[PDB]
Amino acid sequence: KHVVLCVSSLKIDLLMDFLNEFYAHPRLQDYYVVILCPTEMDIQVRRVLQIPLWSQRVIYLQGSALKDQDLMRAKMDNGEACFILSSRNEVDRTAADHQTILRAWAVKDFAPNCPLYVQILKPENKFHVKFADHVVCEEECKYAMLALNCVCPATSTLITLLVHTSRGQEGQESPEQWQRMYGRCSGNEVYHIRMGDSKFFMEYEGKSFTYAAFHAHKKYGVCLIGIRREENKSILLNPGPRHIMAASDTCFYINITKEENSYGFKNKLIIVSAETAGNGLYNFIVPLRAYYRSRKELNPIVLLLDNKPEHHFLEAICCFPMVYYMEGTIDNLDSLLQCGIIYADNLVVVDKESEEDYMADAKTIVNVQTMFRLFPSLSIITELTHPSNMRFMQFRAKDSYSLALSKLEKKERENGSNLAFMFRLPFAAGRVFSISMLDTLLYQSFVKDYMITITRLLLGLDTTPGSGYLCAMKITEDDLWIRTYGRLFQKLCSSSAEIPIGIYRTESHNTLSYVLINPPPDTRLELNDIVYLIRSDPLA
Amino acid sequence: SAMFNQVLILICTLLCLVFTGTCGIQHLERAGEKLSLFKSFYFCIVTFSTVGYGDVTPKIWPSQLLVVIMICVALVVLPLQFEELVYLWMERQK
Repeated sequence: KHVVLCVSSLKIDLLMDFLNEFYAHPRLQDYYVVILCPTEMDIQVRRVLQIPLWSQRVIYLQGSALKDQDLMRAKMDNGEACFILSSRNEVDRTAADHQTILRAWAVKDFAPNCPLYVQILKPENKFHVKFADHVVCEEECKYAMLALNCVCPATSTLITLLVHTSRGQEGQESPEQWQRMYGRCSGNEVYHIRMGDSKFFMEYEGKSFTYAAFHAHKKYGVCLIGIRREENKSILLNPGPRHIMAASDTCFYINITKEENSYGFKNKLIIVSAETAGNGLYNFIVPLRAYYRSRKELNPIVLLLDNKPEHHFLEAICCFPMVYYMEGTIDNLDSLLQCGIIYADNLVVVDKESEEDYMADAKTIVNVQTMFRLFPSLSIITELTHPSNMRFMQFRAKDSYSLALSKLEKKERENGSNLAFMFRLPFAAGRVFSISMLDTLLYQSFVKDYMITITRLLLGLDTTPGSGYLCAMKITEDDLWIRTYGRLFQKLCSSSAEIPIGIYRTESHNTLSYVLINPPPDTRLELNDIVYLIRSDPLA
Repeated sequence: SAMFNQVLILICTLLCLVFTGTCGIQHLERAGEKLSLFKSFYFCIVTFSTVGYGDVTPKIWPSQLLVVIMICVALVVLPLQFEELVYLWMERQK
C-alpha cells in the first residue's frame, strides 16, 4: 500500500497541506507515503516527521528520479500511486519544467502501468506530457481564474472552497450571523453519482436536464451540473434544455455531503502587471473577449510589464481588438497615471522575486498596500504563494471584525486543520488568491477523475462543442419581485437555461464581502448581491 | 545491512569468549576443585558483565592468570566491538 511522491525541494508548506489533505479521506488513509528528494531534510520539516502520528505513515528516503536504483528502493511496481511535483519558488521558471517532464519519462519507463500525476509551470510545455494520466497546468489556470475575476467578483474563492473537503466543521462557532452561515457552506463540495438509482437519481428519468435541478432543491438541496453521455465520455456543463436523462447517464452535482451518506477611451479599463510575457497571457485574454461575450461591454486591457514585450507575443495578440503597451512596474505614481488607473476599474498584478520562506512574497504585498489607501473607491486583485500570509493584506489601524478574526482562525486551526484560511476578510472578498491552493486539486484528483477536467470547462480553456459559459448577474430592485433563492431558482430556469450555484453579499464597517456555495434555497436576498450561473447557447 | 553485520560480530565475539571461558575453566579447575560447566558460564558472564561475585575463583598458580589473560584481552577486545557498534549508529543517523 505504498504511495509515491517526488519533489526537488521540500518545504513545510507543500508537504503539510498535502498530508493534512491526504488523510482527510476516510477511505484511503492507510498508506505508506514515500518521499524522494536529492537534498537533505531541513531542520524544520525534519521535525514534522518526528511527531507521534505521522511517524510510521510517512517514509522518507534520499535520492533522485533518474537513477533506476532509488526508484527500486521505493517499490514502484508494488506502489499504488505515483506523484511528481514541481518546486514553486525558483530562480529559473523555464528550467524547473525540464526537471519535471524528465522525471515523468523515467517513472513512466520504469513502470508503465501505475497512474501518473504531475505539475507543469509553462503552458508551452504542456504538449510534452500528454500521455500521462493527469496533469495540472499552472499558468493557464492562474491567468484564467484571475482573468474571469474581471466579469464576476471572487471567482477564485468559489472554486478553491469547492475543491476543499470539509464537514461544515467551521459553521458552528456562532460568533456572528453571516460567518455562521459563511463557514457552514464551506464544507460544500462536488460529487459523483451516475449509476443505478439513489435518493436523487430516479426522481426524473424521462424529463429534461432542467426539471431535475428544480425539485432537487425541494427535497434535498442538491443541484446537478452536467451529464457525460456513456458514448465518448465527454463532460458537459449545463446541457441545454433539449438534453434528456436516462437511468444510466452521469450526474454531477454539488452538495454538502455525498448522496450515499445522508489616446482616450470609453468603458472601464483594466490594467495588468507581470514580470515577463509568455504563452501565459495569450490565455489570460481568451475569456475576456470570447465569442459568447458581446461587443458592447468589452473591457479594453492595458499591458504593463517590466521587460519589453517579446517578439512572439506580438504575432500572438495582434488578432484581438483593444489592448496596448505601456511599460514600468507598479511603483511610480506616474507610471500608473499615464495609463489612466483613475478612468480604469479593476487592478491586476502577478509578480514575484527570485533565507526565510514566506518572506519572498513581500515585494508585492507592499507595492499593493499603498493603493488601498490611495483609492478607497478602488478594487484590486493579487497573487502570493504561501497560504498563510493571506490576511496580512488589507489591514487597518483599527477594525473590530478584521482583528477579531485572528482568534476565530486560531480556534479553527486547533480543533482540526483543513482550511484555516477561509474566514479572513480579504480572502472571502476575492481580492486575494494563491497558487498552491489549487494544488490540492491534484492530490484530491487521485480519488476523483472528474475533478480536474470539470474545472477548465468552468473557466474558459477547454471547449468540446456541447458546453457552457460561467456568467454572473447582479441583483437589483425588479429581481426583488423574488423573495428568496429557491423562489428565484424556479422562476429563473423556466425562461432561459441557467443554473445557480452560489451568491455574494455586502455589509458595512469601503465595505465587506461574502460567498455562499449552494445555499439552502430558503435564503433571502438584498439589493446589491451577485450569483454564479452557467449559460450554454453556442449550439442548437 | 552494516548495523546487522556488527550486531552479528558482537554476538559472535560474545559467544566465542563464553566458549573460550567454558573451555578455559573446564580442564583446569576440573583437577583441584571440580566445577560444573554452568559454573563456568556463570563465571564468564560474571567477568564480561563486570559483576564479580566471588563464590568460587581460581586458587592455583596458572588458573588465575589464564582467567586474567582472557579478561585483559577481552577488556581490549570488548570496547573494539562496542566502539564498532557506535560507528554504525552514527552511520544510520547520517
